[PDB]
Amino acid sequence: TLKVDVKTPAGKTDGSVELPAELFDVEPNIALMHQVVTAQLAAKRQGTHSTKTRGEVSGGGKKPYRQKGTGRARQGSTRAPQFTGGGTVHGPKPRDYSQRTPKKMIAAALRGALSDRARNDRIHAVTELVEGQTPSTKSAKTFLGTLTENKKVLVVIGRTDEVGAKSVRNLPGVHVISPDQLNTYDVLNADDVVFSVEALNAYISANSK
Amino acid sequence: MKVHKGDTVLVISGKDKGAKGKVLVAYPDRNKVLVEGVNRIKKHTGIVTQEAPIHVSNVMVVDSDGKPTRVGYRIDDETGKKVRIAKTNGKDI
RNA sequence: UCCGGCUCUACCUGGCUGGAGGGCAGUGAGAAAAUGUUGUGGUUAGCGGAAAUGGCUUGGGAUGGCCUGCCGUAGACGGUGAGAGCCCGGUACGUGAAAACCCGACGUCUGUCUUGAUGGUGUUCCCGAGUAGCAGCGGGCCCGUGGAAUCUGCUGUGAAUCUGCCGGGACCACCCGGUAAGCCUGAAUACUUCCCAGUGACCGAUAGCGGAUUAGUACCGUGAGGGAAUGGUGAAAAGUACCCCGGGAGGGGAGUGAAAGAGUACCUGAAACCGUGCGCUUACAAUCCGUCAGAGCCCUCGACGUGUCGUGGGGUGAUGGCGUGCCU
RNA sequence: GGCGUCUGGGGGGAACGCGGGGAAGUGAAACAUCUCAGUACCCGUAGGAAGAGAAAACAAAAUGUGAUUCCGUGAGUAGUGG
Repeated sequence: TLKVDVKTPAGKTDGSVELPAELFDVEPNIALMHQVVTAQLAAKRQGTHSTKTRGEVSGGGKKPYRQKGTGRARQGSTRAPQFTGGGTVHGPKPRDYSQRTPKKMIAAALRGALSDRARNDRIHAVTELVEGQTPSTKSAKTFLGTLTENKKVLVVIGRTDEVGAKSVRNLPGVHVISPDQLNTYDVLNADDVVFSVEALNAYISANSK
Repeated sequence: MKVHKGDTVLVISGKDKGAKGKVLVAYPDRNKVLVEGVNRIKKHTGIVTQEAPIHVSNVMVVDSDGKPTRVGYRIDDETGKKVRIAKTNGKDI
């Protein structure tokens, strides 16, 4: 049970949001989070690397010369691996690196990362990033500076909060994620997590229900 | 190129930085211009001395009041034309 | 609905056929060919687009370092004399089509139902023929002939029309399901010669396409066919004016360049291989060519004197002992 | 059969489709049934997709589903096999 007080861009506290213990007070599991983020990065990577083997190189369909009488080593083709310009023996081939991590592991890792962030009170809640209807990167930067002095921050706002997303888009250390797209890698990569009130409420309702 | 033959420019980088000049030949293909009295070389012919092309990013179009600027475009709605303007003062350049 | 003309002929009756409303559909599998208006609907060229000539310092050059500001719906990516959001091309974001084509929409247009519709009663006819079935020889089904069902090719034989026929893994009876021997049908699915926009814990010139360079070229073969090698001066050519040796090639001065230990034989410039100079050693010697002792000579680091030792280091080594290359 | 007049066809294309014909090296530690494989290749044809498609269907007594196609299970199972 941890309390987070909502801050407004005007600079005054609005209210409070009650963080459930099972979502923001679990003991972080280093190995589980490591496995989850490793699987995440593996899923991100695309395996677009290929090489031509001995059978896919151009030509080489004939035995070169006399096996005997020449006095040279016997060769079956000019595309053999030992030949310059020949095929590759065990080269990279297109493949998929995604892993089938169970749902419970991913949920537990995200909960652990969030609880670690909340333990050092790195979780902040706001009503709106900037005054609505017009993006303003200066106002958003000022509000984020007031909220925290860290380098990397994570902003979690709803998919309908276009003004805030556009406002905090261009800041060098700001990453924008949707409440239903929260993941271990993005939370752990960020020093501070800034939650929109509606986004935080949506996440709590989706999870604790 | 946003800079034209006959335009007078101020060099903002290189050995001759800060020297004013007049563009005499421009190369839209190479993004290079030829300016009065800048980037002069010593070619062996006697040994002659004449200018060499300088990249267009090293020059700025100078204003009416001698102030370098970035050039912008405004559209003349009366005749559909499109003329260059200076962003420091807004006057026609 | 109304009107009209026909059901041999005219008169009272039931059925066919045209003309007007009224619908119903349409380039569709359900019939078809067209013709107009309109859609900031799309595609095929583009345009705009914020903010530093900032100060000190190194430097040939700042796009480096330190310190000041500014924009940001734009801190994506490249270029510019070295790591640039504020120099350029651009980016976020808005804008643009005379004409052609593609998507829709509303129409002219076309067909089509209206001479029609409903729920009832007991009987004759029809419901796809050389077809189904059967037999012989085969194919394919988990099924390789097996008790072998369903499907199918060739050759013979060859039926029924609904109490008819087919199937329910030999077959028979009962139940159950369906209605062959006629035809069309969009979507979900497969792919990329080609065009557009991007991506990469893919390669970076013996790699990656055979092909970054004359590349399916040179060359080889009569022919089908086989098939290579070759990237980097410099920021800019400023590519060495002029003098001297030389027939030239090449070079030495002189210059350009930040650098010519960048000279169009050009970034970096290893190894093999070939030289030049210096120090030691070698022409009485039987050497897997080294290793352990080791005199002498030369070099070097300290201390003390004038050369002599030292918790010294190096090079070469006369001489003695030992010693049968590596891999399979 | 000849004559005249109109409308069509002919060839090319990297992959994907459909209908036919259809190997052998290989494995079985030999080999012929079998496998390889209806693969390689060849032939005829299209389309932007093609083919199939509206029960003479499955099912098993459930007062059951209801054209075709494609994907995942069923399942390396029931079976089949010198």
